Amino acid sequence: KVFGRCELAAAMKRHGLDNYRGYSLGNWVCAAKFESNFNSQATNRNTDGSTDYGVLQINSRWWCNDGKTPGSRNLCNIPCSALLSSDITATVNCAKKIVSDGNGMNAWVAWRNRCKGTDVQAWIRGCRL
Repeated sequence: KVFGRCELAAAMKRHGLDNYRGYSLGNWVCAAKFESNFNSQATNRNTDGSTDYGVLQINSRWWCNDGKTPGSRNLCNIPCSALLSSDITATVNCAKKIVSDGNGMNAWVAWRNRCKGTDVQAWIRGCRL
């Protein structure tokens, strides 16, 4: 499903991403735009045989099990297919796990390049929230 900007922001808000760990809602929406263009079915195969899934392009090498990635790690304890749903529950629970573990949102390179240090309030402009 291709979410609309405000629709995804409202869904992420309902799931408690608003200022989770000090990362405002706009940071999350900005990240999703540049990672998947708000497309929940987005998948990106990598040379290492890993695939990035969903709105936040969560990698199968360490975060979810897709049955075809070397290493067999699944830190979020979910099948990668759960990240392709129009229901963002699993994506949010997993992203909260990622952001708590390493260099915050720096885990998303798209976020680092186009979001970090910029006025992200603009991402939730005109949204009822």
